Amino acid sequence: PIRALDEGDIALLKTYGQSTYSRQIKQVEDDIQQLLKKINELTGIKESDTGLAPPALWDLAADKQTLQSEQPLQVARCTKIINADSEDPKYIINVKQFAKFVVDLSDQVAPTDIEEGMRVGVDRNKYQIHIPLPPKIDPTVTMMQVEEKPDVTYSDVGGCKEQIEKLREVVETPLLHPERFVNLGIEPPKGVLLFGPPGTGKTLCARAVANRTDACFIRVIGSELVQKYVGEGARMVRELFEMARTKKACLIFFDEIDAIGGARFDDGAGGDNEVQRTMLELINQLDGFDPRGNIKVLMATNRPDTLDPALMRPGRLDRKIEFSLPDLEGRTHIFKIHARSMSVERDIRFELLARLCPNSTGAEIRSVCTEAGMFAIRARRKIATEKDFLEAVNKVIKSYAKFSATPRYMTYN
Amino acid sequence: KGVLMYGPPGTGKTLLARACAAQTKATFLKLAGPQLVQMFIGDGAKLVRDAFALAKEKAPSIIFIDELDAIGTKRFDSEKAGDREVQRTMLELLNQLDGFQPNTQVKVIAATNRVDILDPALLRSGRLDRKIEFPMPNEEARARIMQIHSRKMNVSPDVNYEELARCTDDFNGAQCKAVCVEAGMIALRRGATELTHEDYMEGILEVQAKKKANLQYYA
Amino acid sequence: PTRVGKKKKKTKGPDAASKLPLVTPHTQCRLKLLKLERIKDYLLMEEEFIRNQEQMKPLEEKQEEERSKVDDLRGTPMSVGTLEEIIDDNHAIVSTSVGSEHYVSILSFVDKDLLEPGCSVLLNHKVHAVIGVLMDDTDPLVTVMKVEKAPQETYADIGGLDNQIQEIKESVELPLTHPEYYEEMGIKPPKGVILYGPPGTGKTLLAKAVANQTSATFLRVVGSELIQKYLGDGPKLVRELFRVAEEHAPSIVFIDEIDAIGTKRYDSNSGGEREIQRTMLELLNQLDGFDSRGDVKVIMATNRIETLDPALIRPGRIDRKIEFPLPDEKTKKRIFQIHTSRMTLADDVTLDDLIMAKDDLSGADIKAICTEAGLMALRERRMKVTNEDFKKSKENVLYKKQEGTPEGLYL
Amino acid sequence: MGEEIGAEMALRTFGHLLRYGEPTLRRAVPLALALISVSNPRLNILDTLSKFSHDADPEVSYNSIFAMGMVGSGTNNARLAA
Amino acid sequence: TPNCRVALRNDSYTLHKILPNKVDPLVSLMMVEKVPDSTYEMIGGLDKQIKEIKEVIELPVKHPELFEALGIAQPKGVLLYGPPGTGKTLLARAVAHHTDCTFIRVSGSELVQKFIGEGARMVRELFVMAREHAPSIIFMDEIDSIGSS
Ligand SMILES: Nc1ncnc2c1ncn2[C@@H]1O[C@H](COP(=O)(O)OP(=O)(O)OP(=O)(O)O)[C@@H](O)[C@H]1O
Ligand SMILES: Nc1ncnc2c1ncn2[C@@H]1O[C@H](COP(=O)(O)OP(=O)(O)OP(=O)(O)O)[C@@H](O)[C@H]1O
Ligand SMILES: Nc1ncnc2c1ncn2[C@@H]1O[C@H](COP(=O)(O)OP(=O)(O)OP(=O)(O)O)[C@@H](O)[C@H]1O
Ligand SMILES: Nc1ncnc2c1ncn2[C@@H]1O[C@H](COP(=O)(O)OP(=O)(O)OP(=O)(O)O)[C@@H](O)[C@H]1O
Ligand SMILES: [Mg+2]
Ligand SMILES: [Mg+2]
Ligand SMILES: [Mg+2]
Ligand SMILES: [Mg+2]
Repeated sequence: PIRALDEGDIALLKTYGQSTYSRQIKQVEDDIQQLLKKINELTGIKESDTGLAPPALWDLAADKQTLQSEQPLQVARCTKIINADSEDPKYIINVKQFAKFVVDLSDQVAPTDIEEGMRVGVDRNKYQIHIPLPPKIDPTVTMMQVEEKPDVTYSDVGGCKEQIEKLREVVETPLLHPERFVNLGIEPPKGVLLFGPPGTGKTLCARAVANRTDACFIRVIGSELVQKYVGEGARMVRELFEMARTKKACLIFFDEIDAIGGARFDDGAGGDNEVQRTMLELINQLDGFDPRGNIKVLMATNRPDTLDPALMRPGRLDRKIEFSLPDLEGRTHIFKIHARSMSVERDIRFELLARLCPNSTGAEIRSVCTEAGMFAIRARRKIATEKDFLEAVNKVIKSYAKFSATPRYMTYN
Repeated sequence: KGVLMYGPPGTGKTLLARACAAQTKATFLKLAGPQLVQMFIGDGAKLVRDAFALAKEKAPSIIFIDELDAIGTKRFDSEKAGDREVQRTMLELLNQLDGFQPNTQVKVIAATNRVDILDPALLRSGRLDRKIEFPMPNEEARARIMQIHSRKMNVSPDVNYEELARCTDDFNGAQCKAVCVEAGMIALRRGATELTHEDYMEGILEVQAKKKANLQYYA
Repeated sequence: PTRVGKKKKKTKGPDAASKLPLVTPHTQCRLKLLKLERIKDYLLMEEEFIRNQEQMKPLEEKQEEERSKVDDLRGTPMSVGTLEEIIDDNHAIVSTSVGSEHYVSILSFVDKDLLEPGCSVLLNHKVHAVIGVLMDDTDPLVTVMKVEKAPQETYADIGGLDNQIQEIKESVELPLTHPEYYEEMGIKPPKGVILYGPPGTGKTLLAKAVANQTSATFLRVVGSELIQKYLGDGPKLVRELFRVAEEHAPSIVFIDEIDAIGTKRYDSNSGGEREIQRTMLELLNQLDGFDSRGDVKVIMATNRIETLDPALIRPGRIDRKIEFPLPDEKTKKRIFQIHTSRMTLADDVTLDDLIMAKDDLSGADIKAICTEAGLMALRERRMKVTNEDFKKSKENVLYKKQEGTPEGLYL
Repeated sequence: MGEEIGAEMALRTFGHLLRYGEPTLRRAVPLALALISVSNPRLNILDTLSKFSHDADPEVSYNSIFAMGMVGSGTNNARLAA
Repeated sequence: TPNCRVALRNDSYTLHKILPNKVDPLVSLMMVEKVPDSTYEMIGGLDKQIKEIKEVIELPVKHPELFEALGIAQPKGVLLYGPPGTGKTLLARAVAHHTDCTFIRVSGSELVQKFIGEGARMVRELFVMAREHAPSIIFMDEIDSIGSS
């Protein structure tokens, strides 16, 4: 028995209570939002100006020479040559996208420098060779040659006095003393994997050897190997393992090789097929016929269990350096690294702080050092006290690691 | 005319085929698995057939194919191309291999690590047929290989490789090579001039990445 | 040199909204009639001044003969190409979309200083010649995720969360407004923030209030937004996402519902599962992997937190974990007070009737109670809202959550 | 959309409107100052450099002025505006 | 408009006309053209249930200024539940016969397709197509599918 609407009762509502300023305030807000629009299309000042030089230098070119470089200039294409025959051109030339022609040389060429597999400038009408080219270099390995120093010294990787000692043996020592390996009769390993918990210092050891290398170092973006086209990712592998053979002793660092292939299965007849072709091409240019010589490979992962046993074989990855948690002497050295460059009280002790971080990483220790200064900005201070750090330990660890054991603690004292 | 190698992936499949290319002069033709996959349409069957016509021009030429399971997969139907050029590269391998009579001169060698990817009914009769499996080294074959790679070092002559095969178990041929490499550098740590049985035992634990403390149970 | 390239010559475009967020009478008063008419005065004059600006221009030279022939020198159907290599004899090599590569010349007025293999250029059809170079080259999927409007009200809109309001301000607003405190201790501000808790608590509001009161730009990402099917299209959009944020202002990125972007990184049997899992593994790389980061902040939000990948929860990536619990009997008063701002409230009601008697319900429950009780007044022909509206509304909203847990075992 | 009115003189509003400082206008002026637009008698735009710092109550604005002073030693000639 | 099709002359690549009816190959199922469906009064005995739907659908569309003057946000969510065979789908078709509005029918099981990512994004393309017909009602069939847990 509840119904309360009828068109006459609609006219009750919108006249009761501020009949003076109801529409008087509303349409002012309405047409100003219309006026927000009508300013915008009246401006219209987008101005995507690009391509043009400063207009004080090209004046000589675009007087007649630009008109002189329309009709006499050529729109010739570049191609590749298969071979040649004797006494004549008989040149067999492909495009790999267009067809394959058999054409003649032109007048402006020397018939000696028409060697096979050479990029050559080809006419559009009669398709004659005009200009030979320098060979093609791969465009994306140039993008990932680092050419840049990240600034991390070995004095910042504290807590790892022995993991650096294993890593010093493989990378640095044959590149500076290639004598004692031969003068005793051994060979250095050529592949090192890094595995362990996250935030432990995997990237730091890779970032610090890019500082002190004195050699070719190549970061490799992992998901550039995965492409849209079939077989394209496998071709990217090849160009990487050719130019490494040209120069001597270049370093290649992969990172998170969990992504580029971890297991080879087929039960539902399909899946990560194209990823396997790129991943198996990586294997055959790692071991197989034509061993690589002086190419050192570094890999790092967080989930080492799910990797292919084809990569777990030594000869491809030879040293298994793992990272663990620093016991106590490691952590007391880590606090002195991450808190030396901050305004603290000059009398505090750090060994009491290293107690209260039992199962912690180097990332978690630095988060305590940053958070303790944030409490100093909650108050109005410019130096850190002891209780600033003690509240920071409870904020980082104890706010997430335990909630039942701290209040109801009376089983342990 | 068809020989297939299979087994666990550390036994020496590639290591065996390099020696056959070494001592024989009969125009060895290496070929990898994922080399036949190309981006444009129909290019792999060009690359399959031209190399087989090349190896037919030379009489004694024999062909090695590594990771045949890179293309030798259970073929599945689709609607967005994808694998629908690989079988045209696969069947061209199947058409050419049945294309000529089995007169021994162009013997073909293949080798995979996992059998369960390959197409078993597609070989079975006159295709890749001979099964040469590579098992793991038993006891003395481990002690033989560790003696092979230790030929080039200063080994003190109180080391029995049979005593090493006591503690080394379930290893392939490459992990036996890895013990031999790591033991040379442990002696390099303390600057030792020759090796010892203790030097190998620490090199064993480094392969599977172990370490030992004082465990306070053991007096 | 010391100042190589002077950092990409690039300005920043922030928002144009928030013209005048001062309507502070908040009721039918003549002040808001007076204030908005002032806003009408300035925008009409801004219209009429620029109307006079395009009117009284007797300057015509067009381009003093230089750019006018140049605009006729270039073709009218201007096309788009791609550099492969640079042969610097004013005759370079390019690549089309199909891969047809042409030994084209450089037809001038282009400085050979900002063209790199990968930078897209402008070409002709009759001679295919390089006329200009295409700039900014953004794929139109990331420009959709660029917010231009401040949607809702400021921090005074939400009903009291001040312990956790001061947390997010320490990492977003305060380092950008006043970074003089941090250099005195050399401490970089935190980067990543997780908002987690039960649903209906205020996660989406806290991002919108930050996007209202800010100075840098803003980017929103709705969950499964960076997921495609072309096996490399997934991780490629993530690179362009952080590229745009880095090239523009020192701004923040809000990626919401990251429970569909991470679960513990296990390996399994499905092939479409991996292009899911791989895109979500290189977001890890762009965030706190190699090189550096720039001034890019990331704010993430879920309902459940334990089903996430532990590689994302670690510090270095995310330094703040913020709980949003269900409210109390004190700040709940502020929820009822704000959502009953502009409604005709009868004097019979007591706000503490429904608060103290029942002690379970979210902030989004309270907005539904205020709207339902207003519907009950029109349901029985009223303008003012009494206690009897809230008696029926507190019933009707809460009957969507089940009866109970266990019987009286505990005592 | 100006000429001599805008690109010579119209920044003295911000040197007259407030002296408190807030990053809306404090960042909008180096949009037209880092772009010096040197084709004019640039001390017009460098006059707009001068009372861009016409905001009192000392701030973190040292990041702008010292970095523009670094490009302002060699370029933006020290004969005129050092 | 950005992301809008135009007519391009093949003569000199000059623009010719803005082309409406933007790219959407999957609104065959949505926005049913004809409604000679059932009527409003043959529901017969659900009057408490029917009048609540007027409050949430008819009333904000017909008279939005009431919620302005009263000072509350307007509701937008409706859930219908019960045992099977209790008039759940007539009430969809009875509203759709009398809505004077755009009616977008979505059954609750075609949002999976077969490829990951495109099985999702058309839901985002669904609702942004509802901005074109600016008043609209979108209906769900049988959410015991996607939306479970
Ligand atoms: N042993 C250490 N000494 C000093 N600082 C450390 C150490 N380990 C980690 N850190 C600090 O933790 C931060 C994060 O470490 P990092 O990201 O390199 O760990 P990771 O193992 O590479 O992580 P992931 O496994 O996810 O790649 C570093 O910036 C570093 O400052
Ligand atoms: N029986 C053996 N005698 C001597 N050396 C061996 C033997 N087995 C393995 N090795 C050593 O181990 C390495 C592994 O051999 P190989 O390179 O053939 O790998 P593989 O078993 O073919 O791997 P995959 O099958 O995965 O390709 C060789 O380099 C070789 O030095
Ligand atoms: N503390 C609060 N003060 C005022 N209003 C609130 C508060 N918390 C929630 N609300 C109400 O809740 C709505 C916002 O929802 P909220 O931000 O909680 O979504 P959410 O947390 O993202 O939910 P979900 O996690 O389910 O997506 C707003 O309409 C607002 O009116
Ligand atoms: N109150 C009613 N008056 C008239 N016809 C009804 C009534 N209730 C159900 N029906 C009949 O039931 C059929 C419609 O089914 P309904 O709308 O109940 O879907 P439903 O059965 O709830 O959906 P489901 O099968 O998924 O439960 C029509 O034939 C309709 O005539
Ligand atoms: Mg790392
Ligand atoms: Mg092999
Ligand atoms: Mg939310
Ligand atoms: Mg039904």
